[PDB]
Amino acid sequence: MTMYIAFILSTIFVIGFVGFSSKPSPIYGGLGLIVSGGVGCGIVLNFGGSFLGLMVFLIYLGGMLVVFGYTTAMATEMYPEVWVSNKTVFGAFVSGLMMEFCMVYYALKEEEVEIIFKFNGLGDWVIYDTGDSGFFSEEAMGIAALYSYGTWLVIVTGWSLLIGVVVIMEITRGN
Amino acid sequence: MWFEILPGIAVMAACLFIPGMATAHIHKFTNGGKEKRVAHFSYQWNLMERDRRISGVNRYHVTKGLENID
Amino acid sequence: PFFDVQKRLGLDLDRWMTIQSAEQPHKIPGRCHAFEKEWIECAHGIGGIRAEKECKIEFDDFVECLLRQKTMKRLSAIKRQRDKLIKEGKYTPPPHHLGKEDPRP
Amino acid sequence: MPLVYMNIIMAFAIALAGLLMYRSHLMSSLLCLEGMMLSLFIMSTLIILNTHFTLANMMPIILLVFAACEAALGLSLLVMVSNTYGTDYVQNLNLLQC
Amino acid sequence: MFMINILSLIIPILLAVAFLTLVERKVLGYMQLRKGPNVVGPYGLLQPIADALKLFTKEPLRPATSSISMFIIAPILALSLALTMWVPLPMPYPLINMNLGVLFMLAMSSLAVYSILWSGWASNSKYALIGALRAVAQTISYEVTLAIILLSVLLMNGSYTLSTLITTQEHIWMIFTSWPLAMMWFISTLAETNRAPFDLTEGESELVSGFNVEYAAGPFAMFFMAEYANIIMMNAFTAILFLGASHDPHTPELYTINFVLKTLALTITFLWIRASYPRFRYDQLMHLLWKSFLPLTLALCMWHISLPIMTASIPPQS
Amino acid sequence: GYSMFAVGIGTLLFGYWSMMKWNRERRRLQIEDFEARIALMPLFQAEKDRRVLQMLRENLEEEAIIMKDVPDWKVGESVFHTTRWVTPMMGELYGLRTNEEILSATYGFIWYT
Amino acid sequence: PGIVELPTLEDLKVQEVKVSSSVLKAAAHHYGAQCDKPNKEFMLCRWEEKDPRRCLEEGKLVNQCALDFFRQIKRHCAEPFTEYWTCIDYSGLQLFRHCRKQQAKFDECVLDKL
Amino acid sequence: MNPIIYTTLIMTVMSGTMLVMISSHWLLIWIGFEMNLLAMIPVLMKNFNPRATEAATKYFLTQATASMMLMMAIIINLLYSGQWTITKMFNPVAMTMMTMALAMKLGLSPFHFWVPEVTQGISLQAGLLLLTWQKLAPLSVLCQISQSINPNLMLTMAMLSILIGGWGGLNQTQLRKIMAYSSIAHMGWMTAVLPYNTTMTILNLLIYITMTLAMFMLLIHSSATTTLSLSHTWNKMPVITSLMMVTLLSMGGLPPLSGFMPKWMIIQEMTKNESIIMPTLMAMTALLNLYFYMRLAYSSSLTMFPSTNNMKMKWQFEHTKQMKLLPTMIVLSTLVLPMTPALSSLN
Amino acid sequence: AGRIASFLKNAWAKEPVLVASFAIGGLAIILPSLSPYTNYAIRINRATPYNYPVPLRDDGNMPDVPSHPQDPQGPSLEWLKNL
Amino acid sequence: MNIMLTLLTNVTLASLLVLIAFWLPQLNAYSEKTSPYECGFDPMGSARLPFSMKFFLVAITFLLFDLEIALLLPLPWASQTNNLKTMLTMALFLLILLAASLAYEWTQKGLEWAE
Ligand SMILES: CCCCCCCCCCCCCCCCC[C@@H](O)O[C@H](CO[C@H](O)CCCCCCCCCCCCCCC)COP(=O)(O)OCC[N+](C)(C)C
Ligand SMILES: CCCCCCCCCCCCCCCCC[C@@H](O)O[C@H](CO[C@H](O)CCCCCCCCCCCCCCC)COP(=O)(O)OCC[N+](C)(C)C
Ligand SMILES: CCCCCCCCCCCCCCCCC[C@@H](O)O[C@H](CO[C@H](O)CCCCCCCCCCCCCCC)COP(=O)(O)OCC[N+](C)(C)C
Ligand SMILES: CCCCCCCC/C=C\CCCCCCCC(=O)O[C@H](COC(=O)CCCCCCC/C=C/CCCCCCCC)COP(=O)(O)OCCN
Ligand SMILES: CCCCCCCC/C=C\CCCCCCCC(=O)O[C@H](COC(=O)CCCCCCC/C=C/CCCCCCCC)COP(=O)(O)OCCN
Repeated sequence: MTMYIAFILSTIFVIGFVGFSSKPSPIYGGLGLIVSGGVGCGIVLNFGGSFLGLMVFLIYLGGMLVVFGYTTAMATEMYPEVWVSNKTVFGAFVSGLMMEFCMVYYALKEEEVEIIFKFNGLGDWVIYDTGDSGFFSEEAMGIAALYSYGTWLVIVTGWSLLIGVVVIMEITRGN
Repeated sequence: MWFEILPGIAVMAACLFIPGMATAHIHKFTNGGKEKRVAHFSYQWNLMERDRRISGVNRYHVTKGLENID
Repeated sequence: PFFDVQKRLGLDLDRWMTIQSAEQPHKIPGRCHAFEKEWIECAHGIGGIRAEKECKIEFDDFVECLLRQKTMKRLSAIKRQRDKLIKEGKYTPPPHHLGKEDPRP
Repeated sequence: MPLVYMNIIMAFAIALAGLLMYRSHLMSSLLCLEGMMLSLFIMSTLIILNTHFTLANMMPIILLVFAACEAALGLSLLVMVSNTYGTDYVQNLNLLQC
Repeated sequence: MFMINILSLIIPILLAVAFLTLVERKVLGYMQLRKGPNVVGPYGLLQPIADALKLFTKEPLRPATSSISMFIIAPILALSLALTMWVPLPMPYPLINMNLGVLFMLAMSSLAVYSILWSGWASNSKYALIGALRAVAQTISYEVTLAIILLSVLLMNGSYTLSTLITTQEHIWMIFTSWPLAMMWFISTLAETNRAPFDLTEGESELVSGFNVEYAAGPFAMFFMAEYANIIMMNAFTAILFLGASHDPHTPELYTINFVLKTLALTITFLWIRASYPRFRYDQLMHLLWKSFLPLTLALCMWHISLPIMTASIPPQS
Repeated sequence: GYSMFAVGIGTLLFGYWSMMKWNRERRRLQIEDFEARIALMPLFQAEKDRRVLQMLRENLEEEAIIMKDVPDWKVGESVFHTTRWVTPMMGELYGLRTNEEILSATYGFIWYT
Repeated sequence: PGIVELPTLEDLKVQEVKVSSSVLKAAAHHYGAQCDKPNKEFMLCRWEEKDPRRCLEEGKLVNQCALDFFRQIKRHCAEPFTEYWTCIDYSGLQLFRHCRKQQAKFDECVLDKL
Repeated sequence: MNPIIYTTLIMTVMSGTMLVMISSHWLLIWIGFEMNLLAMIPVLMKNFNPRATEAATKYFLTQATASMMLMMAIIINLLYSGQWTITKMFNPVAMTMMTMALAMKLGLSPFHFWVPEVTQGISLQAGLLLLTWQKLAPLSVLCQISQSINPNLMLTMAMLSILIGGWGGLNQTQLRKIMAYSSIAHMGWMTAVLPYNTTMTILNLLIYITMTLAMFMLLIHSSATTTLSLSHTWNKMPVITSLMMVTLLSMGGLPPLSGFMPKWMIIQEMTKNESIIMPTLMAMTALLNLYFYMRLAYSSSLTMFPSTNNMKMKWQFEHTKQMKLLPTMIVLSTLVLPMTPALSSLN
Repeated sequence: AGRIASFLKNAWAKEPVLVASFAIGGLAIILPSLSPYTNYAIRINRATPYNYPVPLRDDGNMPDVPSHPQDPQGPSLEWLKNL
Repeated sequence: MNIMLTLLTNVTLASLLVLIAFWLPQLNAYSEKTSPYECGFDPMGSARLPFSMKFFLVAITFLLFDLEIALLLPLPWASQTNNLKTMLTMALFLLILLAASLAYEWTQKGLEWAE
């Protein structure tokens, strides 16, 4: 397990997930989700998915911004909660951290199956492919191929987006 | 002045000159004086790795010409 | 339930993406293209019940190409035996596994 | 399975458990749902990149799209709930019983 | 040796920001029939040093109702992102060569907004909250149009690599091909950097000081440096994108000089614009971006998708 | 009124024509570069084959060296039922080697900027 | 499930081509015009057998033909070739466009000598 | 809501169901579910009615969670086998995610808590659509993975659905909650035979759809939403009360009415697989559904409840709007038992 | 001719941005189908050699396949060099 | 590796700057100096009260529109396909639907803020 970079980034990913999963003020939940989105971008970049990581990071920094806008208006509280300002939020945060730590310790020192199967470790570098060819990016062409190959996907996605705009208009009508 | 704004703009230009010029100078210095190689795709990286392996000194920029064919 | 309008009309709405052995752009192959090709050709028309039993060898090869669990176990065994031999000092790994190999093109 | 896969899967499990538990705010549960989409995106992207499934490189993008609409949908509902009660508390959604 | 390059990229940008503050005051003074700073040092050259020393030797205030952690984090994030903006820019050789430089810069620019959001929220002040919500509105107004503008202009480049832009514009400037987009792009940058007539998040005529009203001394200084560094970086990005200088592989100094001159011209253009127009309303900016810029941007995106196919002029890179 | 629109359209047309010429030339240059790569490929393929085979052979010889007295261990045993060639995993290649070249092989291209 | 056969280290020895990527890119067009037959033989075997172990001899022939090509260049004229591949090497992208004058000189020398 | 927008949303819901039912790719099936839910949410809120907003919110939350589990099952199945086709569904843990997500989408116990609330909070037409058309996609998905379904999980969920529907229906005076609990019981009946014969599942689904269409159309005709409101119908439309009583008898499963046809055949199937205790338990448990159908029959048709004076004015007016398919739905929901062998056309 | 002309004049007076946007969009939709250079673009895209051309095994009756790259047979890019 | 070093150096410089800002000057903080600023008078409520947002619908529309740039981004790479007509048709179709969504929300008064 060389430089532990992928493992460290995954651990930070889970830590941010625990952070926004304990349900504190939507402000800090958004902060934790931004952190997890950034580290997930890093994880994907380490595997060769530069466009997908940037795209996910780019998509999240926008949706979270809208959420920040909605939280200031409707999710506001006179006293907003942080991870140490409340008993149950701190309890959930500590429980998540300890579950992370115990699963990591058991899977690293031992080889135990949690739900599906077990693991050995030795780093994520082993699963690589040593593929040596190309004046292009395989990910770029795969993503690029949607227009040429995924005509049906483009059709259903565009219809879904237009329908979603209509749905938002109709739902927020009120009266 | 109206030409007394010029000293500040000149100081700005002097400060902004340093990044690019220093980057170019460091790229030449570190890669043997020939414009550090760009590897956007895996083929170029493989070329760099082959050059590093055949250089005999573990530096990719050290180039071996016709004097290695005996 | 499943109304196979694609097969009836010969349309191919979403069958191009179901497997990794099916006409990738620029002819880029999957990492386990051969194994999936063999598994699919083994079990083409015999049916699911017969496929699950008679083409199990090709499927096992395909899955172990996908996940490499057996290779990981073998490499871990090699590594642990080498480590226990080194800790008591009887292996002395060769220079080319220590970064001293005379490189070749 | 590498440790990265288990970390992503347990992140999804944590987000799902966070959604299935409500403290007071609907916005927090919406954030948990969006976190579940993020974890699914990361997991599928890693699986596709590892196996070099070229044509599947587009499915995470599609995934993100159908996150947004869903997320958008949720946000819309929230404002209506707020307009009825002045707060996004799930306690006020109790007019209908079993 | 990479640390020397990082420092050589960081320190000169901070000095250039410090002296851009001086240039702006002088440009505004002489455009308003006065002089500007000319007492502290010869021609006011020592004014930025005095301002920085006064700012960092003055006590910083901790608001009693503020959330201290996010309050401290926000200026650090703003300044660090402002400094990180510069690493993929080719001058003519980037510090970090990325296959996706435009996307990286766009995502990090998206990231920059939170510093303002968390500054407004963490201060626990009403005016700070108003400034933060104006920032939310501004970002919602500008990101979509800015992104499609980049996509449309880069359709003629062939990729998102910033070093390919020099090759694309080897014979002509991009502004001669997409001047209708450039105009909009220019305005979009004015919104992205919170500059007049879109200085709404820090509107002094209404919000006293906006999002950073509760900030003082060092944190305020860091916000101010982040603002001006972002100004310079966006003008450099505009110069590289639309005004392509020629590059000599044996003499990059000429390219560096020409690019710096163009960047300075665009920065002086912002300073000139600030002294010429009144300020918008934050709903008027949204209506301008959505009802005027968005339709033209979509039409020009369609046009720039179709044009290389109609003329058989598709760029090389896959 | 009309004059400004006319000069704008004229500049747009001139820029379009110039970029059309330049982009066609750029496509030709890219084709030439691709042809050079294609002409060079077979040599690189041969060297890659020999390098992979050599590294596998050294790995096998050491694997024999370490595995002296393990009871039921077969030296060089495969994990696949099939007897056809399977591309090495790159964990099979640099497994018994130093960490620096493991990083170079795994993250060398990604981390190079 | 079976022992995987591997060639001995004596079977993998060959006279290597130890010129850098700049030299190869500078000589690539003439190398592909001259050494076409053994390279096509090797690549046809490579795509037909799908196994590197089957035709290492084709790779040995590839190296021998490439070495003969480079030896012929070295014996006939190396000054234009060196002036060409040095300029090719200077560029960070190794652009053919960067210097057509040295390429023209090299082409003239090879046309008038071979 | 504008009528054009309403028709567009209805067509989008139906297109989502069709995309689920025609796709061979798991991603496309998930996309169909997503688009179906997206277009369904506004339909539950045609009238503002903050109760309808609550119902839409609860429906959206449950369906979003079910979709999350669906996508995780698909991703895990892809991880353990590089397949995208709807097939044997190799991984078992991914299969349990599949089963839980599809059960939550169907409303199978113990993921049924939403159904009574969502049905009560919306109008009768929305409830009709929710309780008839929204069961097609999950059942179609289940019918293709039936060989890989663990019989234990599916059978215990079906038995729990039957028990909980029967028990919860006994306490209800609101007709929409009665319809929801009947829906839960019939979903349990359909899923109890799915691991053995999908033809019987399709048969039961068709019969259930006909009966529920007839009952919802009768409830729309006599604009009643509670038991006491329906007790006034005899003084205005006795024919509606008689037809509703016969339809309730058919739903109870009494022969020779057509509601007896599915259960019978389901039993007829499950004994062939040496299953005796479960069919007996399900048959004995359906008597709760029969009891709370007969209570409604007593309150609505077999006895005359007191009326009001203003009802006299209602005597002078007709039902202007017409349901064309109502007579056919009634006849199919009652008198089609002698045509039982026609189910051979289903497979 | 007399109604749409007045409507267009009023739209140009009131909403020039929308008129320009719709004109550009309509042109971008229509002209690509009416252009003789689209086929040239497709041919240029096809002519780019991204991957290795694997040689075909000679059976003895392939007159249209060259034996050498410089042989007269095979596709020609002389249409591209003068474009 | 180089990008991580760059980020670490930038964050370290910012943190050193804030540390110098908070530890160099003399601090005299009392109750009234650290109070919130509302132009000279004491604030009535708290800044943590609900703040009505009049562009929520435009915010949701921005959420939906930001996921079409994601779709639109791989267009430079999609322009290199051999099926140029199909790619052009699909790109134009997607942009036409985006424009139709914008037009529909415009005509339905969705771009106007709440009063
Ligand atoms: C209570 C009565 C219920 C009646 C239901 C509605 C009555 C009207 C009939 C509706 C017509 C729709 C289908 C008929 C023509 C369409 C042709 C084609 O689409 O159908 C073919 C086959 O036709 C239909 O499958 C059967 C239609 C017959 C419906 C009547 C059966 C009712 C059950 C018996 C009770 C007695 C009813 C008496 C009615 C008066 C397709 O075969 P296939 O794609 O391979 O099967 C898909 C299912 N898989 C997944 C198992 C493979
Ligand atoms: C720009 C980026 C690059 C910068 C590079 C340098 C990094 C700078 C680091 C930032 C801090 C520098 C600020 C300059 C003054 C330091 C302030 C502090 O450290 O001094 C005192 C530290 O003294 C404390 O009382 C601690 C004393 C003992 C407690 C633990 C120390 C144990 C260390 C062992 C010392 C033994 C001898 C060491 C030498 C061999 C705190 O005094 P305090 O009143 O709070 O705050 C007001 C300070 N005033 C007076 C200047 C206005
Ligand atoms: C039976 C009634 C039909 C009409 C009902 C419409 C409702 C269904 C929605 C649309 C159904 C039509 C099916 C089209 C699927 C696309 C696949 C097929 O058409 O072929 C493609 C052809 O696509 C063409 O672009 C034409 C289809 C594009 C249609 C334009 C817009 C249609 C949208 C209309 C309905 C959508 C919702 C409403 C929108 C307002 C691929 O061509 P090609 O590139 O050779 O092959 C690529 C694969 N390679 C690379 C291996 C070679
Ligand atoms: C032959 C085929 C060609 C294909 C088509 C190409 C032809 C296109 C012809 C038209 C192009 C014009 C588009 C240019 C940008 C659009 C401008 C616009 O329409 O917006 C203005 C608004 O513009 C502004 O208000 C700008 C305000 C901010 C001003 C800031 C300073 C002014 C500019 C300074 C110089 C800018 C320099 C630009 C280039 C810089 C270098 C990159 C209209 O707004 P309103 O009048 O309010 O209408 C709405 C109510 N009905
Ligand atoms: C299917 C074709 C697609 C290709 C073109 C599309 C490209 C992108 C353009 C569409 C973007 C969205 C357009 C949204 C349109 C909504 C218009 C609207 O509702 O606004 C009206 C006003 O708009 C109008 O005036 C009606 C439409 C005006 C004309 C629109 C175009 C008509 C045809 C022009 C082009 C014809 C063909 C080109 C010929 C050009 C000559 C060479 C109300 O104004 P308010 O701002 O709400 O308030 C004002 C009062 N306070």
